[PDB]
Amino acid sequence: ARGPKKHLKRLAAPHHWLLDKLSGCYAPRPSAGPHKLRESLPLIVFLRNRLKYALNGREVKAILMQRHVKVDGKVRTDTTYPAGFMDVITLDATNENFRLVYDVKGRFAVHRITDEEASYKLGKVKKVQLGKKGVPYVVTHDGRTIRYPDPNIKVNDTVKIDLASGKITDFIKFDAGKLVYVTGGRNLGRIGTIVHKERHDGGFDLVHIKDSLDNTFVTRLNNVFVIGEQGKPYISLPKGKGIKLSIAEERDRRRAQQ
Amino acid sequence: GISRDSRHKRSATGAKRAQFRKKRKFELGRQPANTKIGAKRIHSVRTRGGNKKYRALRIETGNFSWASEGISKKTRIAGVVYHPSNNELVRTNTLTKAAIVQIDATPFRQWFEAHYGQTLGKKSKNAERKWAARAASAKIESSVESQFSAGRLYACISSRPGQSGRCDGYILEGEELAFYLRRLTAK
Amino acid sequence: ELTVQSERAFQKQPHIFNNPKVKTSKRTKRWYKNAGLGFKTPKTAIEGSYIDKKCPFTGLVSIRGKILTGTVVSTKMHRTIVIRRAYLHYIPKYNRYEKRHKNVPVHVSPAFRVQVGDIVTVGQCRPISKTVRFNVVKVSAA
Amino acid sequence: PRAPRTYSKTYSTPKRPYESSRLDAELKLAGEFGLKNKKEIYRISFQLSKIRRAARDLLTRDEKDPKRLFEGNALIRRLVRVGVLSEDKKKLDYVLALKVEDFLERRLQTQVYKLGLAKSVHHA
RNA sequence: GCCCGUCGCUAGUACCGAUUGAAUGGCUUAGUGAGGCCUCAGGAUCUGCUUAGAGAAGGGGGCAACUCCAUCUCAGAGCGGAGAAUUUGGACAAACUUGGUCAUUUAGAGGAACUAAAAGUCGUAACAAGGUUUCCGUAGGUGAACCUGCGGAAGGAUCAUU
RNA sequence: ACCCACUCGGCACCUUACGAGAAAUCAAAGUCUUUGGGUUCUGGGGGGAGUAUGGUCGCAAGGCUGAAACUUAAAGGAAUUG
RNA sequence: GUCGGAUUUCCAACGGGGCCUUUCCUUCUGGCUAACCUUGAGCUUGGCGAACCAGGACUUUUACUUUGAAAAAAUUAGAGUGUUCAAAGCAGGCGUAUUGCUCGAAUAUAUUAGCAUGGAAUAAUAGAAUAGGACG
RNA sequence: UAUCUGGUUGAUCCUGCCAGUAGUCAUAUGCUUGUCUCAAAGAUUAAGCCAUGCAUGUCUAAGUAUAAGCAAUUUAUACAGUGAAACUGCGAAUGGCUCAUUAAAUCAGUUAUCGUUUAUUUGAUAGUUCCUUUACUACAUGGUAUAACUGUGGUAAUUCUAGAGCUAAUACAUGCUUAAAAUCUCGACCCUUUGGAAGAGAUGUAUUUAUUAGAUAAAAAAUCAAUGUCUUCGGACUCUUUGAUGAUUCAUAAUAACUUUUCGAAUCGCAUGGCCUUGUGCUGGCGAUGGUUCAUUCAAAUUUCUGCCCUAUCAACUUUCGAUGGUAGGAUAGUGGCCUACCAUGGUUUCAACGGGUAACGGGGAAUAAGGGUUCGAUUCCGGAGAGGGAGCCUGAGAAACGGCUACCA
RNA sequence: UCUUAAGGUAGCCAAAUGCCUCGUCAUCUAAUUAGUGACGCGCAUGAAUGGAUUAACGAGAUUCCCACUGUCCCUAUCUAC
Repeated sequence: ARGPKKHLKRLAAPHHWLLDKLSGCYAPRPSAGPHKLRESLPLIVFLRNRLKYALNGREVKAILMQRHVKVDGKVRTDTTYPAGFMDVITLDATNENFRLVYDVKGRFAVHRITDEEASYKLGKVKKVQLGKKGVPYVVTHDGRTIRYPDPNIKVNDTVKIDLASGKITDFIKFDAGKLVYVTGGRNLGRIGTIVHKERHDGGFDLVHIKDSLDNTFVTRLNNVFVIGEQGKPYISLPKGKGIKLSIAEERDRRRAQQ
Repeated sequence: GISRDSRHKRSATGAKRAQFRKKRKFELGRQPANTKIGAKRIHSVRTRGGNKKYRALRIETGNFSWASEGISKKTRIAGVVYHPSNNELVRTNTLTKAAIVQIDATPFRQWFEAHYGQTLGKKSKNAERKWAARAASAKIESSVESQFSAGRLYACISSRPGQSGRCDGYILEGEELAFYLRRLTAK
Repeated sequence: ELTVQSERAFQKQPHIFNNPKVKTSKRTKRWYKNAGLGFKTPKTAIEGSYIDKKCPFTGLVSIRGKILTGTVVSTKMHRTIVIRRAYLHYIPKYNRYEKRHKNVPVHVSPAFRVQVGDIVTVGQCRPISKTVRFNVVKVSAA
Repeated sequence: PRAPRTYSKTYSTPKRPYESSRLDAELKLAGEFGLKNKKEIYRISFQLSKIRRAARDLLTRDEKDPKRLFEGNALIRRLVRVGVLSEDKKKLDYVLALKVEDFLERRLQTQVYKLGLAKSVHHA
């Protein structure tokens, strides 16, 4: 390779970005950031082909350098800034916040909500360990680390970050009967009230997740992300509620209520 | 251009691999240390990602730890006497990891007299009570006592002079010292 | 091999030390570990005199990755053996199988005594040598 | 480099070129449905073969399969939208047995002539 | 009637072939062996160092033989120190001769092998019991097909004897 | 020793064979387009040609292995008509 | 009984799960005090364990079945969509002609090895032989 | 769209090929120069050679200014406009091209790092140094030339330079300014003894030790080497710390020491409104530069399990001292015969090793499709190799880099 | 057809045997009456007056190549008698 990869082409970019194969040969490559290369949505493409607010790369970059938008409470004037799942980006113009959530079909859906949901967000703990000077800490999916966590937080948990302070207001653990969000694989964007788990000592645990339609499926432990307790959510569910309806029923429901 | 890959190496079946790739910067190797005694010349060599390596040459003084007494002092190496890898190393008097050397140990002797204060061979009240409390534990072994009387402790330098630039080591205790002195006596 | 201290160097587990100044019970100190994945450390490894720094029970190697099973075919090489895995390859055109055997060398701890014909399970570890990449974890041929 | 742009063929030359029956029948149909060339019947037969093969590989699968139901419903919806088949027949026999003549006697070129606002297919 | 083989004519193809010849010959227990790199060295040049030995009254001085204090300037030498030029041992290692088949044959004199041969010369070898039944294995001889001697076969000219 | 019956095992054939095969013909050459009991060896139009630069065995004669260039639209099998 | 389909009393073919037939689905014990010996006035608050999990042995080898990671994305199969059709592409919309949203961008073992639970017919493979045998 | 037909004979039935037929995101060629549409395009032979011109440079409110440039200066007696050149920082290791080499080598799927990566990362900094020290000593905070410039010269000459003199840091050996608690090494009181409060001081972050906490299966009574908070020295003695996966010597914290010393704004813009103990003192908010640290990320590196074409006209292959393994060392960012010192004859193989050929880069994939298949994949995306053939290297986080260098060779 | 007893078979050859002859072709060299290979109407080869071949051997006779050298270009100098 002789070095790191600095370019990305269309048809070689992840599917959920929804880039047309014409009108160019290269894709907006996200540089180092809080989220993975594949499981993230760059700000430029997000502004371009999801809101249609801007129609040019030059106009998008000018918007970014004029400090008219900000991410997670920070301006972050990066022309290809990557913002992935559970990312909050508020807009001072009309003060509308967009949460980058996953739709039922498996693409980066955008949810427009108000200032309270802009302030409060959710994160998934990746690992919990002890740093230098006997300081314990955690790792989140977006890198939003909080120092000195409460000792109950273990791996595969979820926390609420106020985006302003460094204190975890709410924490939700991992057990049977919890509202979850599968982020990975073919079930991208499904809520299925986790039932049980097969550990399979040695790694690669499996979790049985069943939607309200009693559609039960399985997923890797690395893909499930608990988002709240049964009933009420911690964050607003996207349109479709993550059901993944059968093909005949979905098609005739589109035909009826088109 | 010291290579480190297995591509130049013949396969497990005895076949000779063809030249697939030109050797890269990654799998490079460098010349050994061959650290001598006296007049330290530590050379810094840049490695991948920075991480300056310290190639020790002509090392003078090293830090040695007494495992039994729980102390470590900086003493001068008299010279290497045994090396399990190569006798040529002993002959040239070079310093490598896990090498059996002799040291002055006069820091160690002074620390022993300050700690226990027990007459060997053959003054405040606080010092008296402290020596009495630390007493009844000066029974290390006859071999160690005789070596201290001779004035040159047996040590194993077990650091990496070619990586860190220091010949840190530990004093030979018990079975280790017995085995190594047995090898020294055996032909 | 026959004796613990045959080599001109001294064989010991690193960073474990027994004080010769003190005289308590169980004077010598040896360190073991659980290999993981439900494999039991045998009494020979627990209270043996060997060191075998490259063993997965008292040495400084770790077992993680793949787990294989095979019958050993040679033992004349020291402190390690080669197991034989007689799988079968399927080809689609003729819709049947063929016997293909793969010989993979595996390190064996002195905790196990292995002869030809023994069925042995091995676990993947870090590259131990030029050819050896697996470590013997259990033998089931008495 | 430029991303690829796909292209496809639409007509199939028949396996044997000289049939005194096939050539004659295709000449009758081209003349009586106003078709300037033979590649047009070739491509219409290509589409007919495509839809017939889709129907065949749909029918080869067992009943009540959701994939079968969806594919059959979509094919029936498209065929009703184009209108070559009566909208009160769901036995799929007509769509599988659809012939080139029946397919061609529904496209707009025959429709204008039969409605009489052109008085000739060539004039249209 | 079909038909076989030498021999003559033409053309093409491949093979053998003296010539110890000419496609990474990949590596010699090989020898030379640049160049870079690590290194056993005297560090030829340099910045800040002690005015003590030099011409000095002075600021302090019983302005009568002694001093913190640099300057227009040179001394008998010790550090913070890259290190050039060079140089000793190495370890990589370009490129010049060599016990190796090739995955073209070349220039190959010559050596009547083969298929096409054109309406060729010499005799019928086979096809009928083809006028000596044919054919196979082996051996020998002769212009040519062939002939003969031995073992067999019927794909024979005998499924058949009392 | 012979005859009359039953055999077990091995050498042969004519029913317009319902079986198979192009046909001669076949108790197997049947149980093979209604195609699968288990295996080994051999062939892919006729020549060149059983001819190899080669490799092995043989004292030799020769044996085993064994092409290609090139050429050809036929070569051949089984009846049926003189 | 309601054509762009559904039963609360069922003669039947059935994917299937437990009951006992020398056969406890294979365990010595607990977390939520577990579908039940327990029980003022027809609503039954500790004996027989597993519906979510651990300390103690075998989860003994191989060839199939739904899944998951996912078999990159393209490219093929290919829902929807006036590029005027079609190749294509994921485009494309106006009623309160001046303050909405999106129908979408799919359900397809895509030379096929490796991991996880229930299914063990088929073909091998080892269990107790001049008992180093199982039970305490 | 699961199809055939012509050709041996006077004639017939046959195995059998030669043809005919239909396709090619398969080419070339000959005849046609009429029109919307994106557009394949020197790959086959020659990864053969290149004349020419281009393809890598770079700025903001926020690194250094004065080509002897521009005009307002009116807030500057030091400026916050423009600021070409040059220094510093970063990039140039991306991209684009080709397929030469390469047959378990790449590559595909799937793994491992508890065997290692990390410019700008990135989420934030880290009250620990006034080292002959309660006073060599600036912290309202140090020193020099290397550049452009003022002129001088060298050859036909090169993105050539010798020069004498001015000037800057994210430059250098330096360097320090900000508390405060607790523990630890010694110590003027006892012709004794369950005491240290004064003092000399050490305890941030890299390398070696060695241990403690780095513990859960499971509970009943005597003992001692000496009393340890304290009822009545019959002794109640408990609250005493204890983090995930299956697993590590794991991430960690401490203990005398090793550091030859790498370090914790001796950088700059933008807002500057409060109080007087008058200093421009005390204070007031944001923005590119950093850390010897991790809080995953873009990246590299080896690595596990299976799978690759034709050949026996290739049955044995693997070594002066690597040829499989063991111990130790060296080197590497670490694993490892990767390289050295010391044993056996160890490893592969008819289940095809080894050797040879490839008109071989490997995949997604391309052409017909009843099925099973047979060919192709240089080429629009991924991975690998190269940038005349070889090698060896500096800078750099990352190159065996060639639109970087060194040396030898068409 | 003449003709003998038979008319030189297998082999080999400008051979130590070929007059013409320094035969002809190829190769070896810059150049070759030399050497080797090949061709044979062979003045006048040829089969125990033995034919052909042949590993090893040879103070046997020719050719070429490498190394090496005063054989030579082109001679010079030294020692002993």
